[PDB]
Amino acid sequence: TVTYTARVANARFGGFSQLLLLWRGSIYKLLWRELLCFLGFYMALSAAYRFVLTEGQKRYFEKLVIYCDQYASLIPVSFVLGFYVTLVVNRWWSQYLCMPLPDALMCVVAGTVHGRDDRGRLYRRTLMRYAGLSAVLILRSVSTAVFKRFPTIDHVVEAGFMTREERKKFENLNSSYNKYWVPCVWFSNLAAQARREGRIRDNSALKLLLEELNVFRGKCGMLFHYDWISVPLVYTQVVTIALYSYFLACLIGRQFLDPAQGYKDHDLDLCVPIFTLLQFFFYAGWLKVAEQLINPFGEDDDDFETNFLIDRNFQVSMLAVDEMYDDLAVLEKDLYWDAYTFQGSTF
Amino acid sequence: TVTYTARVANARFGGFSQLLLLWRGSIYKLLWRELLCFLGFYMALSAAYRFVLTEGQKRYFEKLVIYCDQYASLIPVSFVLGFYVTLVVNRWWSQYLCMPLPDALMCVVAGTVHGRDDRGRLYRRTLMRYAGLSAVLILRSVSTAVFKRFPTIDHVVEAGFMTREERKKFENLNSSYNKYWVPCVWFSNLAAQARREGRIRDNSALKLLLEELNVFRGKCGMLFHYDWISVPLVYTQVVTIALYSYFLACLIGRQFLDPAQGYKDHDLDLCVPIFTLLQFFFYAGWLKVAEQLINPFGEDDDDFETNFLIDRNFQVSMLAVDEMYDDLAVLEKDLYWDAYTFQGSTF
Amino acid sequence: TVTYTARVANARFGGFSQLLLLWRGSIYKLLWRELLCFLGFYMALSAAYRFVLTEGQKRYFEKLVIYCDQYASLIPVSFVLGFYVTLVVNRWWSQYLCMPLPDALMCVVAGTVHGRDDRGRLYRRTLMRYAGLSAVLILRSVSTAVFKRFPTIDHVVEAGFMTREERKKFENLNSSYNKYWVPCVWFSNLAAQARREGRIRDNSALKLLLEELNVFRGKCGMLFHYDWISVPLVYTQVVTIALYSYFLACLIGRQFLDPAQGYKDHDLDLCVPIFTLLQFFFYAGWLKVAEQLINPFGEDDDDFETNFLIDRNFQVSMLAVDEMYDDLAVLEKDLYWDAYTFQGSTF
Amino acid sequence: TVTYTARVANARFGGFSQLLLLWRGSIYKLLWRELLCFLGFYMALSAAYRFVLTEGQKRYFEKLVIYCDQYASLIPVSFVLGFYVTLVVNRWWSQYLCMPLPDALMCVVAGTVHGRDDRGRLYRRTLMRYAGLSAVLILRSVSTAVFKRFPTIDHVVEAGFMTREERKKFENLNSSYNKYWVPCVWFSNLAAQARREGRIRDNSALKLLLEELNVFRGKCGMLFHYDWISVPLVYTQVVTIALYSYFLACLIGRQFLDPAQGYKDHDLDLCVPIFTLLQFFFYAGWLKVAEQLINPFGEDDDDFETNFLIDRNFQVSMLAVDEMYDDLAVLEKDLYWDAYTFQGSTF
Amino acid sequence: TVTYTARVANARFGGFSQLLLLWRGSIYKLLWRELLCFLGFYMALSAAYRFVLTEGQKRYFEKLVIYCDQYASLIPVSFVLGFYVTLVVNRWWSQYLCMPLPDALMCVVAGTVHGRDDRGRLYRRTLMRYAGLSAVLILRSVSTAVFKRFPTIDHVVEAGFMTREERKKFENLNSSYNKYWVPCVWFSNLAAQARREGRIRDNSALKLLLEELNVFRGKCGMLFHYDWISVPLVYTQVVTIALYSYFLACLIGRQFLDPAQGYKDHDLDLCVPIFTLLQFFFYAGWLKVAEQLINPFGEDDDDFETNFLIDRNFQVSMLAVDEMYDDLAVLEKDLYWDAYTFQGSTF
Ligand SMILES: [Ca+2]
Ligand SMILES: [Ca+2]
Ligand SMILES: [Ca+2]
Ligand SMILES: [Ca+2]
Ligand SMILES: [Ca+2]
Repeated sequence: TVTYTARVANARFGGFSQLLLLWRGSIYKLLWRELLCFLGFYMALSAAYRFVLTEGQKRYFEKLVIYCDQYASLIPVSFVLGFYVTLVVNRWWSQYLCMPLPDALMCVVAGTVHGRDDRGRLYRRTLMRYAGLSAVLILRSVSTAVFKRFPTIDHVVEAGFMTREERKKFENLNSSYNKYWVPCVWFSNLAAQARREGRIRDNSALKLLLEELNVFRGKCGMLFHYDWISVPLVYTQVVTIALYSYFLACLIGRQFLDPAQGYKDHDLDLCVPIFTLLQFFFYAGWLKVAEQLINPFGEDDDDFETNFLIDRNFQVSMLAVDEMYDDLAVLEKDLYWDAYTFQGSTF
Repeated sequence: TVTYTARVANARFGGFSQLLLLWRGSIYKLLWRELLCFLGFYMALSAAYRFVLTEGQKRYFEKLVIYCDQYASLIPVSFVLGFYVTLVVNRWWSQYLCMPLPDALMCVVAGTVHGRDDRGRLYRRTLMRYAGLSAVLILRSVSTAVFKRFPTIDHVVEAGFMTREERKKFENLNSSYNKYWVPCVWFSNLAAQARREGRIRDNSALKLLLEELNVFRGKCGMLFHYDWISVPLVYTQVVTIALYSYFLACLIGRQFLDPAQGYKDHDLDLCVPIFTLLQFFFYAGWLKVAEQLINPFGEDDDDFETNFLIDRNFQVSMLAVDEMYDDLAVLEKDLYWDAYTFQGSTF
Repeated sequence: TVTYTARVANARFGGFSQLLLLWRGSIYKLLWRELLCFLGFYMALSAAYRFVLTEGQKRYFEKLVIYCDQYASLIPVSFVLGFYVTLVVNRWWSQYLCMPLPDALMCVVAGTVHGRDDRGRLYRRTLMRYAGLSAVLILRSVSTAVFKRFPTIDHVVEAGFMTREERKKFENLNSSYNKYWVPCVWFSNLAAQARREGRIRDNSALKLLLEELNVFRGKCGMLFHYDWISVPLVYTQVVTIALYSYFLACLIGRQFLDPAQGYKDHDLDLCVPIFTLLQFFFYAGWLKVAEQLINPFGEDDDDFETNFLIDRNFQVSMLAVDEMYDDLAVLEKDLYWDAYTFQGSTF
Repeated sequence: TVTYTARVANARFGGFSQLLLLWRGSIYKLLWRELLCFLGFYMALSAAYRFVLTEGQKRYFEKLVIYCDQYASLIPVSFVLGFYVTLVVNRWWSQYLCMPLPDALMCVVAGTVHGRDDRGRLYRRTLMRYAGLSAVLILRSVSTAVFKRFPTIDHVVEAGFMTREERKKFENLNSSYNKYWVPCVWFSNLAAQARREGRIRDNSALKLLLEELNVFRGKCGMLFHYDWISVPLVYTQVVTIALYSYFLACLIGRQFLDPAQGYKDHDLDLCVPIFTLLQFFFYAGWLKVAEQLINPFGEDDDDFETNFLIDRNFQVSMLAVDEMYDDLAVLEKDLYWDAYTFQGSTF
Repeated sequence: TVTYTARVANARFGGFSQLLLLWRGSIYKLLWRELLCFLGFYMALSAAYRFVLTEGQKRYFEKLVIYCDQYASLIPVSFVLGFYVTLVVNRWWSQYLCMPLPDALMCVVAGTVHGRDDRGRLYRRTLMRYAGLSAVLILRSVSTAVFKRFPTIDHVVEAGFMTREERKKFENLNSSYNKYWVPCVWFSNLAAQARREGRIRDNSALKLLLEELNVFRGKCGMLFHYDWISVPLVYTQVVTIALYSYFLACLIGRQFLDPAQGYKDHDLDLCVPIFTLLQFFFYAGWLKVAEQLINPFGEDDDDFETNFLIDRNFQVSMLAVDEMYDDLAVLEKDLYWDAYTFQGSTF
């Protein structure tokens, strides 16, 4: 994730110009290889046309260039690319909203799971750790960065997310399917045990805990669903072929022809297809942004900071339910007890 | 479902190029017959024009080719196809989200339906099986793959989803309408019996069970609604006719005319309508993706793995509420009891 | 509603071709009169131009035809029609989702309203009948088919949805506004009476009943709101005028001119405006689909089966809360008590 | 609001033609002045060109007309207008859904706030009146029609929505911000008093009342938010300037030039720019529909019937919670106690 | 925020014309510098072409102008800008809906946290202040205006949102991540203390408080998420480059060429590219509106009134839960105890 929200807080004269000088998370970083390859093939064709081909071969090549320039428009590149990129961007923001956060659960656990003794601390810390462990299991399932951090369950145990007893129980469970849900069932069992023990003082508090756990588990499941149900491979194939075929057609049809031949709209030889290069930049860049966003759990610059989120979620959850439990400042009268650096349209 | 999420985790130089070599779930698999038929009709017309027709018939055919090339644009193929495909894709993802999953219910049942004895196991297993049975009944109603797996209720009974006593009760119910809802009413009755028996310890836990059951039943009902209320047949007819009429017009108007006649934009005979074939590829491919996605419960490669989901849901539900009930590891102090391989914009 | 979900489960070679032979719910059924009228006016103009007008009148008519062909593009038909049809289709699916279904309520009532005696049966049947009666009142308010079935409240009483005592109470209520909500208030009162009587065993069950009743009543209200707040009449007028004006312009500008006059793009007289007819087919068909979908509660083929839904909802509700109450098969150990015909991306 | 849902229930031969004869809520009513002004300026320019200007001034004017006709396309009128109108229409339907309705609250109050005595009637009537008063305060804040009906709080007191004691409390509250929320806080306090008094029999019923009150208050707040956060003024300015500049360009570039000069596409003088007038009709009409819908709380024909809704909501709420409380017909066996004028795809 | 809802309540003859005279929140204010710079570069190029370049250099410049005019269309400016602006506007309204409001919480607190004594006042005021403090912490994290108002936590303490004891607890918490959530955990702890003390009278009221707190905290978290996950920098770079490259191309290709050279569509020298300036106005204005809306928490005229909202929320919350607690007017019979200045389609 490359944040630039601060840089664009106010609409200024050089508003988006200053963002063109960024390299991390940039279009240039994602596209310089493809742009160089396109320019290389174009210059190879241009050198062949200018120096290698005979006069008759040049006339045939010019006829082919005009044909491919005219009929390259029949490729619905804008049509297919717009649809695909809209679908990918919607999925991208939806997938970010699907990452499970323990904030709701840590508020509820701090409010509902009671006891200053070691057992109360154990209950609160274990509930938040089960939530974190479910998040880690699904994230290492769906995120290449989290997988590289946790390539085995041994790594997850060594990171403190899973104990060795919990590891024995987890691997002893006979299932061929993804086990990210297992800590959520542990959470439900532990919440029921805590309520039966009296650590949870009422049935409504237990109901709230289970509702927030189900929201968290739904988010983990939704991450699994987005990972499994890819954007239909046929859409990806079609848009990739559309871009490739259109730009091979442009490699042919955007060549500068000899202005001595008096071909219409062919009288200025600039030797470098500046607009064709800009059109490639924009269209191939759009597809590269979809390429980068299609799996936002990879290791691209604008991919989600999944490992940062794991560390932040674990630290904040443990702070919220252990350090901060029943740790209020004494109720003190505020500044305005005895009270800087629009009403409506029809009034 | 053909997953390729891993292959596109990072935006790489050969980003989407390597996905063009896939055959399962590909555009080539869905479109090679239609592409061959279009090319066959085009080559039949081309052979007739080149070898069969007389000179006067050739001049008339060339006038007709230019007319059909000019006025084939009056068919709003892009207009109708874009609308249709957007509607189908929205319905497709909505329909995937509508498939009932027992994860919420199995978390709640593991947390709320109590007893290590045989009767507690029976209650939890039976509640999850009623949920699974409702899912199976609606899925065999809406999915051709699940129907082929369960062509009779006898098959469902033999698969263990329905008992023989439950089969007698189910067929003895006098209703001409789809009975997928019957196990949900069984679930409500059984949850009430469990609460009255004391297996469910509080009224709030029963309320949570009934709320999650209603979410599950709503998902089953929504699957029935999507199966019943098709994309309006008039849209499907209109887009099919648009594609067919446009490409028959192109079969006429994209023919290569004799360059000796000096027709404008007709001076290069390539004998194979490469761009017209690419345009057919993209437009007919878009319609074929809508064709494949319009009923995502068929047996296409990118159709949902409904039978896999049935097996996974049943196995995971039975694991969650029977093997995993009250089966926590002893509460153990974690690694950070005494504590790898952004703050904001305005700071 | 014309369902064809089964016919398109798999993407086949003749995928959407076989749906072009359907007549019920077809574009041909909605559009053959308009297509015939357009063709009749076109042939009247063509016959006048070919046989009636003098040479000077023919030259003036040809100038007018070229003018109207050129400047008919200034009508934003695609612009206005796309916006309108998207709005109508969104409203159409939203309106289908707004039809009240008693499935949630019948699950809750079967789970919560207790007693095998006649009084328990009366309570459950009466609650589901109040829900059904609210649905019938709003549906006869908004649906022409349901109104034809229930043109008076006498018809509703004779159908068993309302008793005669309830009819006296209903007509004795002094209100000039639609009374579809009245049975929902009866439902709330009856649920409170049932809870006070002990038929509902707990306050949380009563709360769940009232929440599901409010969901049902919200759906009835939303149906009233969609019926009242039409698609803005100005949009309907604008799109109707756009289609009509554009196709009158085409009636003028698509005429085949005498090829002897050597007008550019006028040298092939086909005597039948095949593409213009296809363009009319697609554009007028799009507007006709919006026409049919704009009120999905009429008697069009693809309009909702409101009377079928009323009968199904009543029968299934009465089955669920009367026949099926506390009527479980004895808890029996399933087949897998002692256990046919993907893990993640990063693994 | 101009309802025409009934007129379009069935897709008929003269489907949308009969709606073109409506004047109330019509495009003609909103656009006849602008259309007359555009036609007046066009005819002034036409008369100047035909009668006033000299030959050289005519040649210069013809060059300018051709220039402005060619380059008027550079104005993205379709681009900006489509975006703006989609945003306005989405906000319009969202704003209609945001109008608070007391139906949920009146169902809950009839079910939960008990007592046939005068005090129970007072509690139910006062709770529904607080809801109605919050609706009236925000509506007179946001709606010009409701403001004209209630230009002072004295008017609201005289209408029975606020008592004089409540008026003293309301004006004695020291706040510079909109006080529409005040009756909602009164509602919360009164609901707590009713529960403490035993009129509300359980804590879950009080929780349901407060949840429905918060839904109602959220709707009032959302109306305030939509009134405050206008569609960004820069969008409105940009689209207004786009329409105005484009049609001034058309006032220049759509002039009929002397056909004797042999200008291409200028050989038929119709003296009335029929298509240009139709294009103005459609584009300016689209902007006028956005103009009318942008504040749907004004006094346009298709603006919401806010005063009708206030009267209906008050009357129906008072009927529901006072006349209809505990006023059921005796539980009577229905017609089908001893039982007119699709199963699935894969079956 | 520049509200103009009142000015457009009714669709009037001069409907949007009168909004073109506004300067605050206007397109002119955001765009006059860019428009002046574009016009300056254009006039520099025009002066060079008219006075400086030789005849041969003029002929080459004219060839380049025609080339750049023809092929500037290959830049998908409309394509990329439409996508970007739609994404930004959706995020903009979503971000406005994500600003936490204490209205739900103040209704619940006034209804549920009891006691007229000093301790009850302290509990209610402290709960609302914790909510306000969470809002302030996240807003100074995400909003430049709120940061300028609260550049240190010392400023927040001096404003009365945080006490000094709470400041000691807040800074003593060991966390490297944003601490906006801390007051929400304080809220959960304080609500639990209030329920345990008997100030909250029932467990369902505590559950409602925690649910509304979690809604509030979710809104604060969502503000953090929108601030962190910017619109992908690659989209911003691509659209900025598209606008810049297209308008540099227009700086070249929109130059008025010497009409003596008889270049087609170059025969009228207006010396000022009025349409090109209008096209720049619209396209650059669209991008400037996205620039202004992309971070709606800056100090632009149409940016959200975050400091006004902070002051309003604090004042209204303190009014609602302190002044207005248990402060009803005596239950009085309303005006219509003994009862001005549509039924349905199918009736
Ligand atoms: Ca990625
Ligand atoms: Ca399929
Ligand atoms: Ca209809
Ligand atoms: Ca209005
Ligand atoms: Ca800003």
